[PDB]
Amino acid sequence: MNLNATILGQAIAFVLFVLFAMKYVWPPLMAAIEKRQKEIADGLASAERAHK
Amino acid sequence: DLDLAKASATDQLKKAKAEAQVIIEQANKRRSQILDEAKAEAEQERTKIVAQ
Repeated sequence: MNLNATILGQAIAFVLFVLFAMKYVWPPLMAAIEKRQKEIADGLASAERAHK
Repeated sequence: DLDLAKASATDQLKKAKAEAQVIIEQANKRRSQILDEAKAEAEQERTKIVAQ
C-alpha cells in the first residue's frame, strides 16, 4: 500500500535481532544432540575395538 | 562389551600362562624320568652280565 519510514525502524530491529541471535542463540543449541550421537558412536567404536 | 572383553582377555591370558608352564614342567619331569630309568638300568644290565 503506502510506503513509510517504518521501512527503516524495522531494518534496525532486524539487524539487532540477527546480531543477538547469531552471537548468543545458536552456539549453545545443537551441542546436546551432537553429544548424544558422539557418545553412541564412540561407545560403539570402543566396544568394537575391545571386541577385536 | 568392554567388561566381557577385559574379563575374557584376563581369563585367556591366565589360562595359557598356566598351561604352558605345566606342559614345560611335565616335559622336564619326563626327561628326568627317562634319565633316572636309564641310569638304573645301565647298572642293572652290568650286574646281570657279570653273573653271566
